[PDB]
Amino acid sequence: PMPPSEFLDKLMGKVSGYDARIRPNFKGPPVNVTCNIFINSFGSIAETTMDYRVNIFLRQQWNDPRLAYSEYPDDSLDLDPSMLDSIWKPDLFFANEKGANFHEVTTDNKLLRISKNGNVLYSIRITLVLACPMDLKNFPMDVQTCIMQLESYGFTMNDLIFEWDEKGAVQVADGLTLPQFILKEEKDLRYCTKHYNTGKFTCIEARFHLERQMGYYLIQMYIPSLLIVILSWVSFWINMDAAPARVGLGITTVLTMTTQSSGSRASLPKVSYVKAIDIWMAVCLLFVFSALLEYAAVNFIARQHVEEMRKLFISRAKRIDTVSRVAFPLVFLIFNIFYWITYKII
Amino acid sequence: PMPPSEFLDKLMGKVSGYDARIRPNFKGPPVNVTCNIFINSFGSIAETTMDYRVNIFLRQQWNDPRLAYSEYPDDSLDLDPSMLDSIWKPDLFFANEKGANFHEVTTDNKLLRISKNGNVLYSIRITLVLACPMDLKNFPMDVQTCIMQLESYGFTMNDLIFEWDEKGAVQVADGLTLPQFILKEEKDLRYCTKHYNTGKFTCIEARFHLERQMGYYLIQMYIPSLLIVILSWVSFWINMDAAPARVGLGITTVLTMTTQSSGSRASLPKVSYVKAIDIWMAVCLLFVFSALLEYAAVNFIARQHVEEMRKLFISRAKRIDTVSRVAFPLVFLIFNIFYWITYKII
Amino acid sequence: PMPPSEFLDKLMGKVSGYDARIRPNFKGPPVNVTCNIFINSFGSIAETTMDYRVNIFLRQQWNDPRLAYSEYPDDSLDLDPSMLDSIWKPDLFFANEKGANFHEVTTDNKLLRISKNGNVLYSIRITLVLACPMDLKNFPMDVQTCIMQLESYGFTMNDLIFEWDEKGAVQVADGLTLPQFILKEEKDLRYCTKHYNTGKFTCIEARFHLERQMGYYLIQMYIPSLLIVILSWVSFWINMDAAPARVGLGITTVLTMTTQSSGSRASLPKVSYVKAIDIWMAVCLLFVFSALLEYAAVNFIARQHVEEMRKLFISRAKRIDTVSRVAFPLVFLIFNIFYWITYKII
Amino acid sequence: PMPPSEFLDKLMGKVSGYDARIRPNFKGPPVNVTCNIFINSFGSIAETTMDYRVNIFLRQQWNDPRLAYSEYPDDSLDLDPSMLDSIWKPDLFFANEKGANFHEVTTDNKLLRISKNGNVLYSIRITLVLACPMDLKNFPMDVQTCIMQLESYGFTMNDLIFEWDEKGAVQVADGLTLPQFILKEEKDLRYCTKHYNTGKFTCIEARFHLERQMGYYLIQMYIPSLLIVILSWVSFWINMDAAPARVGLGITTVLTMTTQSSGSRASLPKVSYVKAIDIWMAVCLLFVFSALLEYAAVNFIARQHVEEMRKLFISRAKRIDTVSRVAFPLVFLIFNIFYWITYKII
Amino acid sequence: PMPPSEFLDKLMGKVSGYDARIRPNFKGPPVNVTCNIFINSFGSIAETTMDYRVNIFLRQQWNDPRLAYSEYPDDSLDLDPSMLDSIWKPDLFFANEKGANFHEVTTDNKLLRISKNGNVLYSIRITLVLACPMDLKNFPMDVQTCIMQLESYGFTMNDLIFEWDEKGAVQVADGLTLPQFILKEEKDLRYCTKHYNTGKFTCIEARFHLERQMGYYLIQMYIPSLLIVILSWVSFWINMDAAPARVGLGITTVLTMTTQSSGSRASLPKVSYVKAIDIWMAVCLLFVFSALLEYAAVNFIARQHVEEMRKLFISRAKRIDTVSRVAFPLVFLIFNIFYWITYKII
Ligand SMILES: *[C@@H]1O[C@H](CO)[C@@H](O[C@@H]2O[C@H](CO)[C@@H](O[C@@H]3O[C@H](CO)[C@@H](O)[C@H](O)[C@@H]3O)[C@H](O)[C@H]2NC(C)=O)[C@H](O)[C@H]1NC(C)=O
Ligand SMILES: *[C@@H]1O[C@H](CO)[C@@H](O[C@@H]2O[C@H](CO)[C@@H](O[C@@H]3O[C@H](CO)[C@@H](O)[C@H](O)[C@@H]3O)[C@H](O)[C@H]2NC(C)=O)[C@H](O)[C@H]1NC(C)=O
Ligand SMILES: *[C@@H]1O[C@H](CO)[C@@H](O[C@@H]2O[C@H](CO)[C@@H](O[C@@H]3O[C@H](CO)[C@@H](O)[C@H](O)[C@@H]3O)[C@H](O)[C@H]2NC(C)=O)[C@H](O)[C@H]1NC(C)=O
Ligand SMILES: *[C@@H]1O[C@H](CO)[C@@H](O[C@@H]2O[C@H](CO)[C@@H](O[C@@H]3O[C@H](CO)[C@@H](O)[C@H](O)[C@@H]3O)[C@H](O)[C@H]2NC(C)=O)[C@H](O)[C@H]1NC(C)=O
Ligand SMILES: *[C@@H]1O[C@H](CO)[C@@H](O[C@@H]2O[C@H](CO)[C@@H](O[C@@H]3O[C@H](CO)[C@@H](O)[C@H](O)[C@@H]3O)[C@H](O)[C@H]2NC(C)=O)[C@H](O)[C@H]1NC(C)=O
Repeated sequence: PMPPSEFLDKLMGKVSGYDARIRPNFKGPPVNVTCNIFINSFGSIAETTMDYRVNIFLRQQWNDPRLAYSEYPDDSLDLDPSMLDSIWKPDLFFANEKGANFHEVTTDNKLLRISKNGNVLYSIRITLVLACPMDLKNFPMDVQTCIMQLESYGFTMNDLIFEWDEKGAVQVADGLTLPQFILKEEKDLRYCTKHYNTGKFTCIEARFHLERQMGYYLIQMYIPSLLIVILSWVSFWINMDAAPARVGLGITTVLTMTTQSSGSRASLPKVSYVKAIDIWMAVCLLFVFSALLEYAAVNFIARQHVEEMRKLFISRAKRIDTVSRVAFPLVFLIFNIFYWITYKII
Repeated sequence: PMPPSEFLDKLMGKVSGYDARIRPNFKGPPVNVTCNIFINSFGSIAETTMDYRVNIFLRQQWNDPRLAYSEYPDDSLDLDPSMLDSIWKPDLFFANEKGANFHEVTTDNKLLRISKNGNVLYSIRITLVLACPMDLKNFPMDVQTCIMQLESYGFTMNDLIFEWDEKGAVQVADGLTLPQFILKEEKDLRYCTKHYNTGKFTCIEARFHLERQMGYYLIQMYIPSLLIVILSWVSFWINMDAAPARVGLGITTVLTMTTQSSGSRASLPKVSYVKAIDIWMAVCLLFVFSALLEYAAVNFIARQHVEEMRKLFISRAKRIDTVSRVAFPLVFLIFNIFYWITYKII
Repeated sequence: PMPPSEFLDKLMGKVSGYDARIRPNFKGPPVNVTCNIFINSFGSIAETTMDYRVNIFLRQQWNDPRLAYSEYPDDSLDLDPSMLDSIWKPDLFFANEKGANFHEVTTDNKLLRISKNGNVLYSIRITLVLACPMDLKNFPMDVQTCIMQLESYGFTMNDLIFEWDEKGAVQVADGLTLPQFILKEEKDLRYCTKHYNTGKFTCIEARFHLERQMGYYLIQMYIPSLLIVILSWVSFWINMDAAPARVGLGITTVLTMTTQSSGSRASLPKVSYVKAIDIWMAVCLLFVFSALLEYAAVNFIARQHVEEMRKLFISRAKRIDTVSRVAFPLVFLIFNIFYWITYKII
Repeated sequence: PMPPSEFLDKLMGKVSGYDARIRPNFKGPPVNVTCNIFINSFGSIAETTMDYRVNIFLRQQWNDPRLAYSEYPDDSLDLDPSMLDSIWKPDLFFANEKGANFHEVTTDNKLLRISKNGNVLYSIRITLVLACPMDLKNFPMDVQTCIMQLESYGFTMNDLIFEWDEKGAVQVADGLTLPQFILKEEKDLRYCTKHYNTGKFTCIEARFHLERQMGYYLIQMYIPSLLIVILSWVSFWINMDAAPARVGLGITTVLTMTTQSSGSRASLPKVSYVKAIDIWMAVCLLFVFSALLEYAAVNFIARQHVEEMRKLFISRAKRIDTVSRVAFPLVFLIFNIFYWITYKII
Repeated sequence: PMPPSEFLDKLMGKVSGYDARIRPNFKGPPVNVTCNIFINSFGSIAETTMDYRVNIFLRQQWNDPRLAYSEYPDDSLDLDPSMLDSIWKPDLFFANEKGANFHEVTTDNKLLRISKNGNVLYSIRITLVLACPMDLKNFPMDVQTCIMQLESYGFTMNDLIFEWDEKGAVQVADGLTLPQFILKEEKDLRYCTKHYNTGKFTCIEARFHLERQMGYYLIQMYIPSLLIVILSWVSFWINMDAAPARVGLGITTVLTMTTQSSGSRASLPKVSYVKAIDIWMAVCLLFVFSALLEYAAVNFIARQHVEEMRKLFISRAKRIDTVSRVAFPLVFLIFNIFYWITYKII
């Protein structure tokens, strides 16, 4: 018989009247495109720009009655992408592209196959840099929902309807891990149908839930801030009433708590609200600032001067150095109970 | 009847004499293009480069009498962007482009429709990186007006006239938020008509007012600078006349006020003038520098030595340590009144 | 006779029926493409992005019976890449591209030659930025296996089969060195055959083992952390019972151990687990934190006060200053034995 | 009559013999192209790369006798840039391009008009990243002359001659300001005619003088270096002969003078010579290093020990503490006179 | 006579049989291409990536007997680059491209001219980012030889032979200076002929010797490290036996020697070996670490306690403070002799 590209040239080129500019089912029902993606790569989830780079295989399936061949014996006629500008294709785009490209190495990475009843599979490889707003109210313990939405640009709802398929509409690669987050297996598949003054346009989207990994900030942020709070508690044991060394232990633990507070937001967006790492690095700034403020209470009370009055202010200098020695591991530990149970209920 | 692209091929291609190089209403009135944009994304407003990245849907509407079909029954003939190089289009550009691109993922993201009387809607998706000059005289409390202006390049005022439409000429996406600024709902829509030695060229523009979010600099810049000013006031309570510890408390609070002053302009343009964060981080540098300068007044007066003269310089060492203990929370708090009321009237 | 391009124009163009869209051995056995690469450049192995940039010469060899010329006297007809869009080529791609490009300087850097029996060599120059997951559990002493895999996109296993050849399927350039790693000469050449809902697709890959160079982190990370642990041991010799100087030697060696701990992960991914440089910079943080905690045991015991009791607490102040003077070079050196022998067995 | 593009198609296309490959005035005088630019944007003047990004409207005017229409009634036939590859255009380039691009948003931003005698105006919008060598001998007080030069590539002096016009050959936009520099209104317009082994080629250029804004480095560099020099002068008033506090005031003001010296060249090229900020941050490093060296003269002389000899070394400890208290605001202020008057004569 | 492009159209297009796919001197001697470059710009020599960006005019000269016109009166027929895809051109590439581009501003920056005997000059402007391995064993005093090599891709030695010409095969622009290096005038011009399993391919290259400028690291690295070594020598004059101030002068000069050591490799590749700035910043780390280790010898010997024994340990506390006061400017200055004479012989 005929070779299939030449068999398909008479199905398209100038003898069958196939016009690649005019959609199937024209002057009738709209085209029902059913979509599913395959995430090869995921990640580089920046928060300064609030975006993430995904790498998908975008599969699209629609029906074209004009491509319904009826006397070739096989079931799937493929097509190399040189003659892929000769069929109708849906004008899908992404509402939050922020730059995206195809992949054109050794061949344009595209796929086409045409079934006997005109079912057209069409798979392209796309790298997207998708925008998602970061809600950083509880910053190391937040579940980010970053989405991607697939709209139509030139055709309204009575021309082209996007759907997800029901056979697992978002697949994910086999060992797809992330350095900072983990990807949850529940992916919401819902509609996002838009409206403009141009009209209404179809839209489908897929939410991706991105639970963080708390195990990094529990090494850089929370534990070296925990040691400086213990370091200020050395000053209650130093020289048993007062010293010039307790000043320098009260100065320095405020410095590398302030510098570490400024280093807790080194590569973050400049959000207006106050977040979970901002109410840990500022309350523990208060425990190391009150330790030198504790010494200013000792060095002013104990340096005051009958024969009875000598032992009355040193006894007010030991009680301030044996209550504050135990009350600071009481106020700090009850904050430690209040901080993490609040961010487990949330 | 005819399919619409084939119906439009005889309206354009070589049988109707439609030349895509020659504007409508030729040798007559100029073409009245009416424009409106739709901001999908906004932000990444850098100040080192003084620019911002917007993502718009640029809609244009003009009238073409040559496209006035009169016997097709519908009201809107669309066109896929393959045959969009076959009509006349206005040569709109942006006077402050600084790099811009189209969006060509899965289809060139363009729109066309032609009404019965020749009204042509034309919508393209553009990512712009628009230049705006930053007036940073009062830096965390400024209202930036960053603009975008839409000129004509090859055609003068007697050939092509840009207008905004009256039905909401700048729309904004639904939940369009910003990390650092907030976008005000009042957008000025005015003319910017240019003049060269080539002639005069039409221009329309849209001002965008960008009020900041003070809630970030009120966490990193103003509060850790507030604590160091309190930290120098510890030195008035330390050892009740003088100490070697009051030197190290007078040295160190100048260091991490100077280092924090140099860190208050880490990612800013190198402007010549003096700004609001520069008159807070330098006046509070003076409160922590005068505290060690207060100790140089104590340690020189009190270390001077009849039997009357012993109690005359210690009484000049307590008065300097009980006036300065209260006058510094008087001079600093009256600066705190003077600083923020000045930047609320402005 | 004929010039070879004109001799090949009648072998391809419209007189021989050679269709560049239809694979050889059609309706028969699949095409057996045999591949081998030549690594010109290698490196820029980033860990923030977890990728690496390679520069290869991708050679492909398949058989085309339609190109079997039989009366030209030579053995290898080449072809400049202008008429290289006129033959069939396999649609090889890389499953972890993350951006890649050709090289088109002074000529498209491509090669073609056609043997007498239709054997087609095809060599192109590609720059790849290949993704590989970093397993950083033992960070300066890990052997990274970063791969690259060569799939087919549009053709299944019954259409196109990739193979490596047996004559050294991965060559490497002559003096190809790396700044941070070294490349091992054993390269695994195995199959990675994929499966989708589209079907199954061929895949071959090549593992690259990248042993690090420990000699850099043995200069910046481990030795300046070794000196601060020695620096805290000065405090056992300072003023022979206690001093205000031993406080400042116990404060400061915790600071530049904490700051150096935060600088041990300056340009690394934010992984959740705990790595080899994280259990060196935190255990040696404990040796410099226990030195000031040793002084808090001295300054509280020795400052307590019959005539017998005066020499009983100073003898408990020398024993704590002659056991701890030797036990800390015992506990630290047995950790030094335990740390490096663990990472030589692994 | 005829529409003008169709009137110009018979002036160019295959009936008039107009060849777009062969210059006007051929086998005669060379083509006299007269140029003028319009700077829309200017800036991002980096010094690490030693370049600057300009955005110009490059206007070119030459004479083509083959385009001299003689029976159309108007005076200026324009042309949309689709048929702009059909006329002769000069092969102007920039000798210091370092990357440059056109602007192709919504239309290729080009202009053409043809007068009745064949005068051809041609305006394109270009973004350039032009290289200029930075002479940083006196770094905050230098006048940089960064140039741009417009050569011919394929045609020698007997084929194509570039000129500036006399009606303001370099215009500048209306409110074109800069963050770091200011642009002087005097722009030199001179020749730069090149010579190779290929021959000699025409060249015109325009110098741009870029005076800096001293008001930034007078806030970050010179004033916080001025305060540390005052901070070392506290040590002459501290404890009136000697102290352990004067050591820590002599140590620390060398540290944050050295760290501030290393931060005075954070984002600069690594030039070999010594610049104006390098002889301020090193001489003021000597005033804070001699202050601790002053204490080493006090603490060695005054700690030496008949009944006459007790008051003879303390009188050599007050004279060294009342000469050096006044001589350092004498040597530093005469350096302050010598530093700025030297950089006002230059 | 004929216009030259039309005179050259009959020399190339379909009447002379000139095939642009088939090299000159076919079935005979190979094509002898003679090359020479002209370096316009040079620099941005990064060491993290180990590459450098050059901007060349690549001239190529070969002989084509098919272009030997014999009845046109002139000597050099040029050609605008529109019809430059119509001649044979050599497939030169660079073996270490790492990304490169042409320059296509206002015209494709290309040149062609054809002499009467068929000599073809061909000059293109290229920006290269060429890879070179950095040998940083003696880092501020090394002579880097960074190369560039010009290979053939599709043609072997019996088809196409590259040569340098003898009339100055590498020219350099007039005032081509560098910020960090200087370019030596001796440039080696030698062969680099490659061999693969494809065959052997021609190659020519040009070594560029890049001597550094020592005058930058002699300001940031060596002199502020020289002052800290002098700063530790203050401690021998402080309080004449021992002090708590000599501890803080022995602590701090180890800190900002360690921090300055970590800042001596801020923007360098992470090489395994030990370099010249690594044996200066570590030996001078030993002079400031032995100064506090000198105090631990004083404070333990001098604090030991008959009537004879009182003056026997203070005399062992002055001898350790008058030998070490002079021996450290003896051991450091003999290292200063040993360090720089070693790196002048090399
Ligand atoms: C593409 O998908 C759309 C929506 O899934 C399909 O439209 C639906 O088509 C059915 C079949 O005719 C319609 O059912 C009809 O409903 C009318 C009452 O409205 C009833 O009188 C008829 O007997 C029949 O049951 C259905 O209303 C319609 N829905 C919408 C929202 O338009 C469309 O047919 C699909 N196209 C193709 C080619 O499969
Ligand atoms: C495009 O917009 C321009 C400006 O909006 C329109 O130009 C205006 O056209 C009107 C209609 O002819 C002109 O009014 C006339 O004014 C003259 C006096 O100048 C009067 O004698 C006539 O009876 C008539 O009322 C108006 O002057 C003119 N304005 C300008 C600035 O040119 C133009 O018509 C629009 N084009 C289309 C196709 O709608
Ligand atoms: C491309 O490579 C594939 C796999 O290497 C080749 O397929 C193999 O072809 C041989 C030759 O016919 C097959 O052997 C046959 O096996 C059947 C039993 O299945 C036996 O009855 C026959 O007598 C014969 O020995 C072999 O099964 C087949 N293997 C597979 C997996 O398909 C193919 O021939 C190669 N194509 C070319 C053009 O070289
Ligand atoms: C393009 O510009 C060049 C230079 O501005 C023009 O060349 C100049 O043309 C004039 C007019 O013929 C020449 O003057 C002649 O000088 C000779 C002596 O050399 C004298 O005998 C004649 O009577 C006449 O005055 C002039 O020398 C020549 N200059 C150069 C450097 O070539 C050229 O004409 C311009 N082309 C056009 C089309 O305007
Ligand atoms: C391109 O350059 C190559 C090498 O420079 C030229 O090849 C050389 O051509 C000469 C001229 O025929 C050869 O000399 C001959 O040597 C044989 C012995 O081998 C001798 O019997 C002859 O009498 C004659 O002297 C020379 O061997 C040959 N060298 C190589 C390496 O092939 C070639 O001719 C040049 N092509 C053109 C068009 O100039």
